Amino acid sequence: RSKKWISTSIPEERWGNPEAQTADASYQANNLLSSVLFYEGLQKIPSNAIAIEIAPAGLLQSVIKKSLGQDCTIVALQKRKSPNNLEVFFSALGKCYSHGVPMNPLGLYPAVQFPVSIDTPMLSSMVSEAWDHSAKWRVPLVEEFE
Amino acid sequence: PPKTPNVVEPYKGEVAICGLSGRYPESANVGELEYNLFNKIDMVTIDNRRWEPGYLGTPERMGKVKTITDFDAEFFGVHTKGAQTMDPMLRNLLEVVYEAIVDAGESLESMKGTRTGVYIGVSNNEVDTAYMKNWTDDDAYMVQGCHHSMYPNWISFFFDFSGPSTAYNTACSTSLVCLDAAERHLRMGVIDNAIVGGSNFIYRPATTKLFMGMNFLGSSTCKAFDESGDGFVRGEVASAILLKKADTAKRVYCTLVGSMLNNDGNQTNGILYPNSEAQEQLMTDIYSTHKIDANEVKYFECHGTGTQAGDPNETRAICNAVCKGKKDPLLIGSIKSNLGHGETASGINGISKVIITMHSRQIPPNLHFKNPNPKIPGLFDGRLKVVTETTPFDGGLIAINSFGMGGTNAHAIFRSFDKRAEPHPASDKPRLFTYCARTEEGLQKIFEEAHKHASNVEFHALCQESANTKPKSLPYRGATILNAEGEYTEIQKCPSKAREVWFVYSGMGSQWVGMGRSLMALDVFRQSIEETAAILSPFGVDLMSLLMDGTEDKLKEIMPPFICINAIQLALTDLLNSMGIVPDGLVGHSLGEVGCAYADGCLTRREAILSAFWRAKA
Amino acid sequence: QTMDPMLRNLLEVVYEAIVDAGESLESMKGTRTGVYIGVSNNEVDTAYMKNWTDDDAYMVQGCHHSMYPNWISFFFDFSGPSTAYNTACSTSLVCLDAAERHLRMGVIDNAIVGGSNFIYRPATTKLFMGMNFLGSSTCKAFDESG
Amino acid sequence: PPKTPNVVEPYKGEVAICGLSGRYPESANVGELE
Ligand SMILES: CC(C)(COP(=O)(O)OP(=O)(O)OC[C@H]1O[C@@H](n2cnc3c(N)ncnc32)[C@H](O)[C@@H]1OP(=O)(O)O)[C@@H](O)C(=O)NCCC(=O)NCCSC(=O)CC(=O)O
Repeated sequence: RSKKWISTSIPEERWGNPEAQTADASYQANNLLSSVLFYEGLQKIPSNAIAIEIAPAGLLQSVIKKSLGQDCTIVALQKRKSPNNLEVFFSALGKCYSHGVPMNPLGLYPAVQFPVSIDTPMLSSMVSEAWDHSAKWRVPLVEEFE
Repeated sequence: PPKTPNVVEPYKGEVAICGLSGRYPESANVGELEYNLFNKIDMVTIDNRRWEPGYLGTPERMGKVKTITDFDAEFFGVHTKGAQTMDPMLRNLLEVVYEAIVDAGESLESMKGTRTGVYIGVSNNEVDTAYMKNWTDDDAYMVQGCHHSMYPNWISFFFDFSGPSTAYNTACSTSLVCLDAAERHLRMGVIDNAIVGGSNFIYRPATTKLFMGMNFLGSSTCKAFDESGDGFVRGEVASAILLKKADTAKRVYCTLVGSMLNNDGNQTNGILYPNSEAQEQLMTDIYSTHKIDANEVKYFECHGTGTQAGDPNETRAICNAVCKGKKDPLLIGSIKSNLGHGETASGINGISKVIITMHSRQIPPNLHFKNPNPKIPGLFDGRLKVVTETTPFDGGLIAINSFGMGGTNAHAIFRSFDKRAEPHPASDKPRLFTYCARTEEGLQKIFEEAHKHASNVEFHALCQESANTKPKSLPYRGATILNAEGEYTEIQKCPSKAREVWFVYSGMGSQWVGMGRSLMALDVFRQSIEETAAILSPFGVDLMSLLMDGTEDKLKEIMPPFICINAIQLALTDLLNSMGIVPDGLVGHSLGEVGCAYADGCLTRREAILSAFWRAKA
Repeated sequence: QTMDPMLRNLLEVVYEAIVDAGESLESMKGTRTGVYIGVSNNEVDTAYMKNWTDDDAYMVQGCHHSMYPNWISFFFDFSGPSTAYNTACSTSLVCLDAAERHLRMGVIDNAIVGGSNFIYRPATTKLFMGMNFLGSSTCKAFDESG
Repeated sequence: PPKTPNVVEPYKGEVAICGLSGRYPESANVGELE
């Protein structure tokens, strides 16, 4: 078991024991038997983490939001009884990306064969008109050449 | 400590021009240039952007870029003092180079550390005198921001290139000289990419007076191939292009068949006189060395300065070299009657027009060609034909000339890239377009353009190749859904520090009729559910039935809820993994620990699904 | 008169070098020789433009950096790539690299790689001082007091 | 009227520096510099 996965069935002080090393049948039985230490698991999370609630619905949205704090971004990939969940899933990931998580939305579709077709529009125009040009810098003046 | 030598081996593959960007007169970007060219819009105007229309008696009309007072100093890591004591040409060129890099599907991280050479061509150094007339302390930073040797080097320093960075000054034919150098270095194996480019901005009216005293300039706009032509009009450009090996290029406007250079020598008509023989010999050599059938040329981007001594000789050389054997008129044209003469950026202008002709597949019209020049017999014999209106260039070879003052000629040939688009399975289903920029308005415009091309997947791929830049470079991160029933758009400023992506898995109670039904639109989600249903079928569970036609009474039981929740969790995990999201931490509630194990690599799809099945069975 | 002294001295030096190699004006005339002058200094322009008057237009053909190799090509009748380079303190070797590149492919058989640099403006030295480029005494190469 | 193309072929032989000249500080020629 990698350190990324935070166990929510074994107490923090017992993580170093051999039982908390593999997710074998013993781990499943212990999780199904022992209590769930959700709050403790959510304490190791940083103060500005981006927690994605992967589930059929945003069940633990309120619980997680209260547990984490104020500086942690929270997103749910699904919404109950939603007329359209695909849009909800895309909006959730768009929110996640907007807060600084890399991803490849095109990984859900067959990869495009490069080089692309010559009919692809130009991306230079978009970047040209998407600069931060608030400040005005010095430019040569006619009076300086005389 | 020992350093591994680089494998400097000659390259024999194709070289493709992948990116293009630049500022042109009355055109803030390439798109505006293309629109103006194809609408017969004259880009040489009369105003007081640089000086009064007639100051010191200089010609009133000139080709001037929209603005040269703008620069995103913070993006390129240049402090206020350096940016202030910095040539506007180099600032605009740096912006144009970044735009061209992004255009070719490249990004800051991808191009960092590559064996790329920079071959900027700049000759204007007029900002040195103005800044030195009233020199004061703190102006010393001009050495690192004003020297001509700092145009390519800064590009090397900012983008972290580790290839030959040199500045060239060949006059009106410098851009194609840099292209020649890039071809030379690419073929020897030193570099894999090139940032060939060049900028030219007019600042000193006395320079215009100096050119006038030599009869260089005319009265009206450049009358290319016109009997009344008497000179050229100065222009401004800050264009740049990116070249890459065709095998590693994510976008190919065209292919560089070959470019070469030559000189005129001791001509009896003066140093400032074109040599028809020299240009003809250069053309013959280039079409013979590469075994290119000169009769295959479809469009010819001529160096139409508009003078009475330049156009006739260039046309004669073209007729003798490329029109020999042609059974149809050869369409000639120039980009000087549209925006004037760019001086040290004329060749880049021709490259820009060629990459526009071969991208839009239409030859831009030529302006001011009213009466054919009587000294150009090719226009009356049917061998030559100026393209006065939009002509449908289908495909083939396009040739460019650049005859610099002093006799240094240059020729180059490009082969069109014919890979017309084919439909993608996407472009009719919702997609998540994610990107980043420096300003909210810029990102909004980017999303508007993406919506304009919602039916193009290749465009989305090109955007995505540079949509993962760190927040430091592009703090404004945004996302929008193309082909969406309901409009969605988010734009936020993300600090430089990177936040942690933690996965949280829910447990029981997330059940409901239709769970994951909509997400079946995604291929990966459906595939994952199918590959899990096949696993659970031998155990008496038909996952597909419970998930699609399942009812509330079915979900009231113990088995179907556990099975469906795990299936959704695993399918969503597969969706996230395919999209390329790596979780820095994983936590889960009871019944979600199996999903955490699956996403963590400690378990498998079979193990996780059967673990949930065993739990609910017990 | 309206020509850079650097260009004049370079032309004389180029002729001297040609004669030194056992070559002559008639022998090198018409040969496929490339010129790769490296020049960056352009202080001769501001002085001549401070009091610009008619008949000074000839500076374009005697003052522009692009005319250094071109004049050499014009006078000696060379018919090879004549280009001007500016790579700061290492331009002279970049010209050598370009000459090697052009010679090993077959465009030219000879090269006139060179370089000139004269100091005219007393303010450029002040510019270099402001960056701490220049020292007090003569270059103390490999000296602890450099 | 037709122009014979030049034989642009890669060269594999040696490159020799044949002549040298120049003005150097306090040296009117190469000999004074030496
Ligand atoms: C109280 C809760 C159930 C949630 O109730 P709340 O109403 O207070 O939460 P909330 O208002 O913020 O949002 C509730 C979200 O979840 C959905 N939701 C709420 N109640 C639901 C229910 N009975 N059935 C189906 N969906 C429900 C809502 O649609 C809503 O979706 P949206 O917000 O998207 O619109 C949760 O806090 C919780 O976890 N309770 C304990 C469950 C548990 O941990 N059991 C442990 C073992 S069970 C297990 O894992 C199996 C096993 O042990 O083997």
